[PDB]
Amino acid sequence: IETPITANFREGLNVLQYFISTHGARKGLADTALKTANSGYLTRRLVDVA
Amino acid sequence: VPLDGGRFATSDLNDLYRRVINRNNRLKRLLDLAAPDIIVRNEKRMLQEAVDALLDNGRRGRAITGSNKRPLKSLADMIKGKQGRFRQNLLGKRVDYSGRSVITVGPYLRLHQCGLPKKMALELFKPFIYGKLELRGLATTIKAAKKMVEREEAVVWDILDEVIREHPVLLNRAPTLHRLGIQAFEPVLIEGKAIQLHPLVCAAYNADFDGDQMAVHVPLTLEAQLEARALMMSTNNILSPANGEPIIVPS
Amino acid sequence: GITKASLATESFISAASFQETTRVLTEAAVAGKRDELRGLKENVIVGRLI
Amino acid sequence: RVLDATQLYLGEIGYSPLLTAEEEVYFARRALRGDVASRRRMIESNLRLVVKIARRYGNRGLALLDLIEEGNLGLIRAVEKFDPERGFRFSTYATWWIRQTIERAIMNQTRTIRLPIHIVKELNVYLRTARELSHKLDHEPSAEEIAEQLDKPVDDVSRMLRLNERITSVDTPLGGDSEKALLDILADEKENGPEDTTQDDDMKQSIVKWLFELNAKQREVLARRFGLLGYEAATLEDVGREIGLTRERVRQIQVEGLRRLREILQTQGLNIEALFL
Amino acid sequence: YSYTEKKRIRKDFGKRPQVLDVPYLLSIQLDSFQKFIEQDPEGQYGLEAAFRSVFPIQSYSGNSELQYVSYRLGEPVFDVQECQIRGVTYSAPLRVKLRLVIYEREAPEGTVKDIKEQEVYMGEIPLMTDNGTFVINGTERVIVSQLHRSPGVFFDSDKGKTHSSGKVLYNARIIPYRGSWLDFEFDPKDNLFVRIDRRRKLPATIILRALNYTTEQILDLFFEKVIFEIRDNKLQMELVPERLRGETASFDIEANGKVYVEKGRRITARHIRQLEKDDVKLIEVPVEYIAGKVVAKDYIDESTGELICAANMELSLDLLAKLSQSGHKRIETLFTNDLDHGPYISETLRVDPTNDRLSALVEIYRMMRPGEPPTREAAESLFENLFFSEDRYDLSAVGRMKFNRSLLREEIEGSGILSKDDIIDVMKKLIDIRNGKGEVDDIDHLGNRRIRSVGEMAENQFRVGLVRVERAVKERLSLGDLDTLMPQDMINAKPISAAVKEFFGSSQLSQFMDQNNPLSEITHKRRISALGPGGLTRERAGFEVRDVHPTHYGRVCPIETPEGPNIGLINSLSVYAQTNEYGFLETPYRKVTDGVVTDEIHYLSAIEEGNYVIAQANSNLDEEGHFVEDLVTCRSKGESSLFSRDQVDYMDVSTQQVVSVGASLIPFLEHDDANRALMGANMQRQAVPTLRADKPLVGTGMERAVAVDSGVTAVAKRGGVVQYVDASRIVIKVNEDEMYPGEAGIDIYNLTKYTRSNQNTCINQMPCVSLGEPVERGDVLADGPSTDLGELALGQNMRVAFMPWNGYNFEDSILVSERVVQEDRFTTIHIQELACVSRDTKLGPEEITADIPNVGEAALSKLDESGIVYIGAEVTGGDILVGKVTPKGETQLTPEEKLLRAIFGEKASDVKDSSLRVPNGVSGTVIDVQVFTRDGVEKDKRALEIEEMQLKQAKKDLSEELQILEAGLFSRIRAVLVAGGVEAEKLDKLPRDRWLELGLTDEEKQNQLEQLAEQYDELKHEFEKKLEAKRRKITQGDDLAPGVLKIVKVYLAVKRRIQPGDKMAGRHGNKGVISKINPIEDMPYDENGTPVDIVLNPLGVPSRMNIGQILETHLGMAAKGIGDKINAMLKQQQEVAKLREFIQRAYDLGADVRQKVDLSTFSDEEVMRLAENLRKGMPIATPVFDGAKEAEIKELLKLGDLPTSGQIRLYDGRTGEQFERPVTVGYMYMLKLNHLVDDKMHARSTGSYSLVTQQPLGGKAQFGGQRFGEMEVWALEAYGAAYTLQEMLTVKSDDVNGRTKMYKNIVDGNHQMEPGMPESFNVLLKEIRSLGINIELEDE
DNA sequence: TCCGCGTCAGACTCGTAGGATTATAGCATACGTG
DNA sequence: ACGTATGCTATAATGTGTGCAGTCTGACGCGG
Ligand SMILES: [Mg+2]
Repeated sequence: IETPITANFREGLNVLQYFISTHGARKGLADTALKTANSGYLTRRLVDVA
Repeated sequence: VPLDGGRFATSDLNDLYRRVINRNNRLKRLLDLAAPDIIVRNEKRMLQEAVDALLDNGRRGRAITGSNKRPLKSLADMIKGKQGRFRQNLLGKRVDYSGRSVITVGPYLRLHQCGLPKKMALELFKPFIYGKLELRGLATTIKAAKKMVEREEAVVWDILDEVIREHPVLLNRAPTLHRLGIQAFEPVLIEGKAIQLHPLVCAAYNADFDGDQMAVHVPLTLEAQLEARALMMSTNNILSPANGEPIIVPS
Repeated sequence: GITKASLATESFISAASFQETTRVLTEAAVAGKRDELRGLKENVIVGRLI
Repeated sequence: RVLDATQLYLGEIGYSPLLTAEEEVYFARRALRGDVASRRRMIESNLRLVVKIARRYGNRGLALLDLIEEGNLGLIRAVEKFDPERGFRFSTYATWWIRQTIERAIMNQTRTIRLPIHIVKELNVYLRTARELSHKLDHEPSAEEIAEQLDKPVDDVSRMLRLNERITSVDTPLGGDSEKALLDILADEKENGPEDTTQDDDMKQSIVKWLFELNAKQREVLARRFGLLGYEAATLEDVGREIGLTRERVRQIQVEGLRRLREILQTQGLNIEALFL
Repeated sequence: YSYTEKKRIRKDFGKRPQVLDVPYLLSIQLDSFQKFIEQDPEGQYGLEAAFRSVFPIQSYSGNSELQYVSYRLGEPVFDVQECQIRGVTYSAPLRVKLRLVIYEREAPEGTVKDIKEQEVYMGEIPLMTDNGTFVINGTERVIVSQLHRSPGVFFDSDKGKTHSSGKVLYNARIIPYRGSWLDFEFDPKDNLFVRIDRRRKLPATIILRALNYTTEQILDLFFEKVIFEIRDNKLQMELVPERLRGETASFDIEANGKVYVEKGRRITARHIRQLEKDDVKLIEVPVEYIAGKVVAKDYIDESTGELICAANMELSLDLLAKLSQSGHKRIETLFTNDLDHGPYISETLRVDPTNDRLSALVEIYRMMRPGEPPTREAAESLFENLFFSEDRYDLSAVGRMKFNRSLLREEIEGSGILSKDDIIDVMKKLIDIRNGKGEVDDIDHLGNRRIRSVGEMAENQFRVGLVRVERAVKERLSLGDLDTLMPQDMINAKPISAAVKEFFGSSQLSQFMDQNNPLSEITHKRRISALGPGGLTRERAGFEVRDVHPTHYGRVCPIETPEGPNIGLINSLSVYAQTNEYGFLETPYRKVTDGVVTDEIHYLSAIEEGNYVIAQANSNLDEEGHFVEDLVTCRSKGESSLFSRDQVDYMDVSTQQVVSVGASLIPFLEHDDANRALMGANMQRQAVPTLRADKPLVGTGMERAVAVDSGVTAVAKRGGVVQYVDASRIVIKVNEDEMYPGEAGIDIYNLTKYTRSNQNTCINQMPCVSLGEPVERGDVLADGPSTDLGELALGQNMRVAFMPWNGYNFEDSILVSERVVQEDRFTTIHIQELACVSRDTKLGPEEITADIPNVGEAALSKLDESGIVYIGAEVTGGDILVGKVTPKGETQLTPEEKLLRAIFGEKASDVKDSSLRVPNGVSGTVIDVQVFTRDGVEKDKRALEIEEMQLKQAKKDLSEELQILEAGLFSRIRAVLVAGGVEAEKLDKLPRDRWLELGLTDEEKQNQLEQLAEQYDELKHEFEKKLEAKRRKITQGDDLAPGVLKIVKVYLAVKRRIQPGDKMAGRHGNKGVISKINPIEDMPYDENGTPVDIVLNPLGVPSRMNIGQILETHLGMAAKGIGDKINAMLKQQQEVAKLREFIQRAYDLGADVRQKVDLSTFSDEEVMRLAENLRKGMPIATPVFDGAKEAEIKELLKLGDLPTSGQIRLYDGRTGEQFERPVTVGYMYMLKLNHLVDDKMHARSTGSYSLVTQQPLGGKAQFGGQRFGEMEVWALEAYGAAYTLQEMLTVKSDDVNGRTKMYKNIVDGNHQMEPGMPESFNVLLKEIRSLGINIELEDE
């Protein structure tokens, strides 16, 4: 986004500043669940050969 | 096998078997009649469809769906992949002398110690109570020792407390990433349904006291008691195998 | 590659325990191969000493 | 081209005779007197009729390919026993056979637990009576409500409904989510775990020591009777086969062994303690 | 302001006056199912639609037919009360009128031959409560609204199917409501293809040929025309100046008089206006230019009659000369352009191997039914059946609407079937996008994600019932006799009943209501999912779906979704969000008229949101006028920037519309990271209601709205005075203005008393009103399990202090005082339901008597003679609740048992044992027991004692109904009689049974006395049949499963206390396990002495970035500071005027406080009942984003004579010496999550074993050992610990020899390894042998 | 032998929750065991 | 005798279809 978030957590986010924070928040936590399987599957792959 | 509810239950193999036998016997019947070949052809195609569906259902064509519109589990399926015998019922096993529970902090414990609930360790060390009981002469037989434990009488706590001393227990946290995902400690009986874990080794498990559960396992054999104290004890496991660096570090 | 190096070991038990289990067994059946057990997966399966 | 077993057969019937009234009679007259080729034709010809009859008897028990095979066997028994001399058509006579042979073969291979026709035939009338009632009662009929309209037994209706009770496969997922089936829950009946195995082993070993600790002539007519040490569980009168050869003295010695053993259970700390069990 | 509000007012720090008041939160669920049953006369909706759609059904011959007339709902067999208890669906009879009409065959259509007509039952439909729940088999269950791809048309493009080419291949796809799919797609060579059902790929001109389109017509539809005239000798060509645009002059371009562009030169916009103003129409051209151009229409030699050149063939020099001398000096060719008007259909026809219409229907038929030899009718029937039959295909209203507005059409509402026009129009816009104009739609836009609530889904499932009946009707009609066969003999009631119960049970959307909290009920009914049937899958689910889309604004909550693999798909609905009449979502918006922000509101669709520019609610209104500032921060087109005043068209109504219900309850959400905010709103739903409902000191205001709309409380239907207060029920007398003149006017509210929840927790309704209190219409009369004066009370607030404590708050670990445990405030209730089943085994029937073999008098002490435990009897694990005995078969009494049964005698008779005993570990109090018996075998004596109560309690309860209803009915007549014949005591001499005897003069009030007289009799006669229904349903034998004879259901009531292991959290996602319940001696305490309740870790804050909890703490402390001042004045017993000044000074402090509550309006008595509730602490409301800021909180802290900082001087309890420096202390509203340790901990030594794997079972549910998976295994392999693993592969798991052998060795003391080889492997051997593979164990 | 497109293989690890189907006629001798 | 199983009916009828269609990266295996 061309316009970033000016406020902080002490000052309080406005309504959009939170809406904007969501986009990054949900996708960061989506890659906590889904991307772990590729990395956990790597553990499996490595082990069998070694 | 029959359910408690008067219902029965059968595996999908029995169902797939009945498809094979029916069609095979119907072919015997049609070869008795010397039927025209066009029909014999269908019967042979059918027979193959049933056999191929029995060995590996979902492969040649549509897998034969059953009652709940789902596909029948074939033979190959019980040897196939995660859900097969290998990964699920052979390399992976549910195990006796095992319990799990919410963990909480143990800031009083030393490194080689961990809080173990009494009623947990009670059930866990059940055959060790019956054993030390016959030695003292408090139990003449084992169903006598069984009732002694059940009544939870005062003097049974003191025997349980006797066997547990100088006895390590394995503490596992999911998921088991590296070897340090299991470490052994000397159980300390505590009144309460919560396990109490040492803060410094929290790093190895990645165990956050935000509602984590840890599986307990009792090493039965003397070799397992030595292995747990020698290899898997928390004091003998300091540095990470990945990097020659201490994972046991305050935070 | 890892996925391939696991299926290459003379131990077919170690290979089927991994993946491609439908293929491993058929190739091992036709060859008539006998696994004399060296790996860990092999002896953990049978429940013997590692 | 075509690699569906369904469409292949359905192709081959689509290229088969479609017989006229006098044609049917010509072939059929020779078919009874065994023309070989004739019996093959009438059959080949009316496979198309079997398919249209299995189109209405589908989605109920077995697949469409299983109804056609057993429907073909009805057309064959119809050809083994048709009357060409009669002025009535064949398509009419063969339909009675193809509808029967299908219904019968479904009644057998539909249920896992084999249900003979007798129990089944009746079940249907109980179920078809439930239809009538359901529409006018607007309430699915009870075992009683079905019994009151037929004026038949209560347990009959109920026991016939017990055989209708259908199955869940052991390998069926739970909660519409591949997580665990019923086999990963359902316990094993036969084998009770070590605790129950060692119960009997320890209980019996203590008994062996109790017999050796008791009188030698008191545990010789007690364990040999109940079949504890001996090989067969005999009775008071049958212990005479061993060495006792008595009826009164066997009964006094049996009870004398039990009286001294009842004091052995009061002193060890059981008696009323092991009486609850 | 109201009375129930006068008792306790919440100080509101809002500064954005609510123009729109929060709607009923359970709007969707109730309105949706309301449509389904709604018998609309014409505008078919729900069932009425389902019948008109399928019906009328006619035989396969078409001589007889069944026609739908009308349907109806009978009142429920068992009401909610009964249904919840017995355990069968709360459903209503479906009676539909059918009409069997039969025609004459040789005659034309003898319609009037036998018009048979009758009414028929088919299936019982589960009804919806007033809570928006379905009672299925005695479980209030909720059906979640689905979110699916909206039918119509959709343009997509895999931005690189083959990154080999890396070409953006564009594709179109027609998605119907019912029917086959229709896709169009390009390829590396830009050849248009069509793939019905995404099956085979077929050239896209084959479908057009099937719609009867000659090669010529096809070209004429898509491509434009280029005219070529051969005049005398010079070849000439028509030029629209705007054609050789952005191309190169391959030849010398010269006109009537002028050379414009030179060979090999780009024709610019200048050259185009040069030619266009000169009015150029014709240009002479070379013959080498046509070589490459495609001829359009066919050209036969006028002379011979043969095609010189067929349509769509690339011309050459020799073909053109053959055409010039044939006698055609007017040629038509294609306007091909590699840049704009692209030649696709042209190159596609060259691939297209078909010929005419009839041949095009062949390859279409050879695709879908390959192998069957095709005929004229089979090929035609199939294609016509796909997208062109009223039966197979249906776009629906939404389908045709989205389909039309996607093609920028003329119609909103049109035909369910695809017309020829539609298909080609779709191919056209696909080709438009390919050219450059037109944008593809994106699926994540909610304009393409439609919402389908229960009612629409219930409609769909009800159709399949009708479809499955259609089969049985047609086949029975044709061959069956016409006359004899009745219409109900052909109908079946099971296929409809089974197909609907399939939905109300097996479906992923039909799941058990999460009712462990009012917030859980209301947020779970407002759940919306993309999963289950006709949706998506974790296996299939991508990322961009899950991601928050700027359409969500105002419609869906950005922070409300599980953090599990089902993360982005599941989502709660926004606060003020509502469904579009067609299906999409829509959000309220304040219209701006000529700059003036008008109070008129418009719910803008997902589509029209993008159009207008929308100001934010942060923007300031000028108190009826316009935006105070010239520049306003607004948003549109899915982006955000500043705009001028006149440019603003709309504005966000409230500041809470972005978020959901779950999130609207979090105070200071504005100071909380979205990641922790999500977890906080997710755990707030898991908050088990406490023993004593404690109101939240630090709320948002939404509290009351949730508690009331959840339908868990009992709110007043009509205002008036509470005639009677009771723990079980409430009786209210209605005021004259509201009360109807017909009836008596006395409402009855029998409050739900303590009974179970779906999560095994308490459900109570306590009266929140005093005896004889004046109550206004729509006021909360009784509070729920988690509500307090109507406001939501999920958990409890307490004095908290942020600081470490000897590591007892290490990683978010919690240190709670014993004083919290002493007040039993976080102590919870758990109503557990257990059952005892008497079955019919092969050996014989079971019964229920006190006679149980092998038992202590101690066990049968709490039981009665019948064999059921007394009401109020405390029970513990091992004690038997209900005595049961089953038949014992041929039993092999082992020699050691025959001797033991002969010594201690007690020769037990042919009978077994299976009594229902308290599960090992549970202990509570039996609060009630219910007995269900089949209609037959004689009853238990306890079952008769319970019938005694139900009856005699119902006789009393109905006596009380007719009694108080009488008193309210004569109370009216008494007032009517005075009007006219005024006589007080003389009228009240004789009894009240002779009052209908007295009358009045010819008057309206004489007609009133007749109404009340015959209505008194109406209730008097009604009372008997009300008694009949009660009496019968108590005598009625309750229908049970086959095999079952009778059942006894016990209700326990466990009181679990908080303890180490219990998981608690705030509402800012701040999790934690209680590690230690500190002694009151050891708890830190302020200079003044009162101790702290919980000690939290300050490190669970920076990393987390959820500063809302600290603000919750500070305000909570300020709020309490004010309660502590009010508490002191009420203790000191001061004055009404002194409290008035201070409390007025408290309510009015904020900058622009929303509520301006004057206390000069409040009477003295009304002030003191208010202050008495304010003393625990002044409840404060901090709207989600319009909450309080530091200036306001620190100003409130000065009123409370609290520190500005919020940090207090704390002293260590252990010691007494002060801590080295101040610590934040305040009141944080924390919660007790359902994850309690008593429900967690498990232990096993040896127990059950699996059926084939022969390893132990799984879970504490079945008493199973923990799984040691392969990952757990590799850990021991790494250690080197070999036995520890082999021990966990064999003796602890399968090894049947090992497990029992090892057990015996441990009790001997000899912990000795004795392996053999797991059964699960011995299984794998035979399993591979069963697959026809020789797998034997080759020895040494 | 190379290119296109068909099938076929994987997708971290442990804890907990609860529910239900349709229908196969109708009647008379043929085949198996106390 | 009781339970199960086998057997026949005679208007004419003669070729099925059914049901989820945002998975995806990566890897071969048959033709063309
Ligand atoms: Mg955690």
